[PDB]
Amino acid sequence: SSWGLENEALIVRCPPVEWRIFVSRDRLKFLPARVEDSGIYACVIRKTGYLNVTIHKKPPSCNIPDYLMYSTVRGSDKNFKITCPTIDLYNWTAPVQWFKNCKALQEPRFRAHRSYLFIDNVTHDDEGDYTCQFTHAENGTNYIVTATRSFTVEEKGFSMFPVITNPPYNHTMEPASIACSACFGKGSHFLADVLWQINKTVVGNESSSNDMDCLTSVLRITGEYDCLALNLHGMIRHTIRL
Amino acid sequence: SLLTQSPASLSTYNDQSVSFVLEYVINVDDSGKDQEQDQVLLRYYESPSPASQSGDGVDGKKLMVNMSPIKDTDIWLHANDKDYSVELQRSPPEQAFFVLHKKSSDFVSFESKNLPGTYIGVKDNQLALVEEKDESSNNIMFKLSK
Amino acid sequence: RCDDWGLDTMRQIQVFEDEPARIKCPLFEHFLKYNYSTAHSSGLTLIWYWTRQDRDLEEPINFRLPENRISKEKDVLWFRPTLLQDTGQYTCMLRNTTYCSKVAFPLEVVQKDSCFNSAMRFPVHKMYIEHGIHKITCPNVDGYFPSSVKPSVTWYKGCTEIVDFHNVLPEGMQLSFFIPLVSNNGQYTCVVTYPENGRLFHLTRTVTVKVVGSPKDALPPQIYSPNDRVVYEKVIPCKVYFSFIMDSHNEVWWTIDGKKNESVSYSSTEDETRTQILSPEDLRRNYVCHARNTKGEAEQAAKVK
Ligand SMILES: *[C@@H]1O[C@H](CO)[C@@H](O)[C@H](O)[C@H]1NC(C)=O
Repeated sequence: SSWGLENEALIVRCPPVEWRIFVSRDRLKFLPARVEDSGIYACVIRKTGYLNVTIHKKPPSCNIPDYLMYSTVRGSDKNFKITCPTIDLYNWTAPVQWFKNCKALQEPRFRAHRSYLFIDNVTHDDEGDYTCQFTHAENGTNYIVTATRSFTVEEKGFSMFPVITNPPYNHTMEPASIACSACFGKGSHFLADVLWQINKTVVGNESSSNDMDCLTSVLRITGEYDCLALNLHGMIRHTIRL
Repeated sequence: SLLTQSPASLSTYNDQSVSFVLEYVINVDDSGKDQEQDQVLLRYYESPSPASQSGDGVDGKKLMVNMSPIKDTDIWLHANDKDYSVELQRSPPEQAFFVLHKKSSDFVSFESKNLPGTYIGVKDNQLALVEEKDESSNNIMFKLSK
Repeated sequence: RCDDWGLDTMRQIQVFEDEPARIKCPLFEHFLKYNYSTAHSSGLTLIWYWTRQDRDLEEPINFRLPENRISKEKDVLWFRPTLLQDTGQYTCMLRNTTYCSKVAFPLEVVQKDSCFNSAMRFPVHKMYIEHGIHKITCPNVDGYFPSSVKPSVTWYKGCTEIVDFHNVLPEGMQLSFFIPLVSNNGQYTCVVTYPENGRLFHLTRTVTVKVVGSPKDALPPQIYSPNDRVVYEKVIPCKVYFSFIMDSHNEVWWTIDGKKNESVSYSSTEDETRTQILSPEDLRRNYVCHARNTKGEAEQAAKVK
C-alpha cells in the first residue's frame, strides 16, 4: 500500500523494469498525483510485485485522520527526534518544514537537520501529529510533498550495566537456599533478567536501601553455581561454590 | 548455552520498519500508523566480547543475539562473509550471531560475530554489513520494541 | 632598578606555532590595585622584555620586525603571527621616573600536526547525555578580528573534517550536538581563518568533548553492599553508586557506633562507584555505612553476628 495527497508529488518503491505518471529506473512517479490514477500498479523485473496506491483530497480539517499518517514515533526525553517519512525517494534539498497540529514550528526549540526534527526541552506537552513538508525538484518544476506521523513522549528513566549485590564476587556458603540479586538502574527496561546456571546451563521478600530497579532469583535445591544478571548492556556472573 | 528468548519488533534510527515478506526477504521502509509490523524472536547468549566499560574489577561481557521471524522459528539472520549482505537462511553457525552493543537509551547495534568490525545496517531499504562511522552511525542503530 | 613581583605563574601559556596570539600582562589583575586604563591615565607606560628559551640573558622585545610581527596594544602583547623562536620567559614592566613594577611569566610555542597532534593541553567539555540540544563554541576567538570580518570556520573530529553528522551540525563558530551520545566523544578542533591588512591568519583550538550522565537521572547515593542478604559470621566493603553531578562532592564513610581503604570506578558517562573496605567485643558493635551526594544521604548497617 502507498498513499499521497492530490496535486502533490508521489514516488513509490516496488519489491530491466517496466510499468503525468513517469518511471525512472525502478520507480514510479506521479507529478503531480491526481485522484484518478489511484489504483493497483504492477512492476516487472527480467519477478513481479504489486501495491495499491490511494490518492486523497487534502483533509478538510487540520487534524489528519489515521489512515494517511505513518508509523508512530514513540519518543522520550532522551530521543526527541522525528524523521520525515519517505523523503529520501524524492530529489529534495534543505530545509524541510515542520508543523505540529497544522501549525508551523519556527523556533530555536524546533531544529530541522537533514531529514530529522529535533525538539529541545521536550515535554509531554509536545505530543501530537507532526507533518513534514519538503520540495521535490524535477526538470525545473518543483512539486511539493508532505507526510504526517504522530509522536508521543514518555519519561524514560535510565539503565546501567547490571550489578550483582548478592552473592558477593568471591564467596562460599555452607535444604539449601542462595539468592541472586542485581540492580539495573531506575526506569523502564526492555530486557532485564536474573537467573541461576548449574554447570554453565540454565536450571531447567524484603529489599536493601536502593531506589533502583532490582530483581532476585532464589535458587533452592530441596535436598559450580552461577548467578547471572543481564540486560542489553551485557551480562555479569558471580559464581558460588559449596 | 542459551540464556533468554524474547520477541520484539525492529525499527530504524530513521523511524522506518524492518519486515519479512512471504515468498523470505528483508525490507526497510515506513509504514502506516497502527499497521501491525513484523516481530522477531531474539535469542541472547554470552558473547566473548568484554563489556567495554563494565567498570573497574568487573568482568562483564556483552550479549550475543541471533534473530528469527516469529512466523517461522528456524530461519536466522545470517551475515555473508564475502558478499557483505544480511539474508534470512534456513544449530546456527557463527554467521547468524551478532554481538549486541547498547548505543543509546533507545537504539542498539549488531556487530557481525563472523566478521568483527562490521555491523548490520540499512542500505537502500535492505540489510547490509557496513562499518560504524560517525557521519553515518545512524546506519547501524536499531530500536527494539515489544 | 625596579621592584620584582617574581614570576606570575609556572604554567606555560601554550600558543600554536605560526598563528596569531595575544598574551596579557598579568600585572593588573594579579598584583596591583590598578587597572590598565587608570594607569595609562596616570602618565606611565608599559614596556616588555624577554629571555628566549635557549638563552641566559634578557633582551628588549624588538618592535621593528617586518610586518609588525610582535607589537604591543594596551596591556596586551600581540604576535602576528607567532614563531617557534618566541618560546621563553616574558617580562612586562610598568614605569615612570617615580615608580616601577615588573612580573615575568613563561610562554611556550607549540608545534602541531596535520591531524592536530601537539603537546597542547586542551580543555575538557562535558555534555549531558540525551538531554536536549547542546552547543560548543570555538574558544578564544574574541579580540582577534572586528565584527565586520566574518571568518571561515571549519570543524574536525580527530583528523577528519566535519561537513555534518546525522546528530552533529556545524554553524560558524558553533558546533551542535542534537542528541548527545557516547558515540560523539572525542577531540573536536575548530580552525578559524580570517584576513587582516592583506595577510591571512589561522587560529586552531581543540576541545575534548566528553559526555556525562544527565541531571534527570541524578539519584541520591545507592548502597549495593552491605545489604540484609549478606551476613558477616565470625572485612566489610561499602559499595555506593553515585549518579554523575557536575559540582558535587561524593562522600562514603564508615561508623562504628558513631566514629571512624578507598577505591573508585568510573562509568562511561562518569558515574562513580565508590568502595570503602573496612576491617571479641567488635562483633557486638553496630557497623553502619554512610554515603552522601547533592541529592541525598544513605545509611545501611552491616549484619555482623
Ligand atoms: C533535483 O534534480 C534536478 C534534475 O532533475 C536538478 O535540476 C535539481 O537542481 C535537483 N534538486 C534541487 C532542488 O536542486
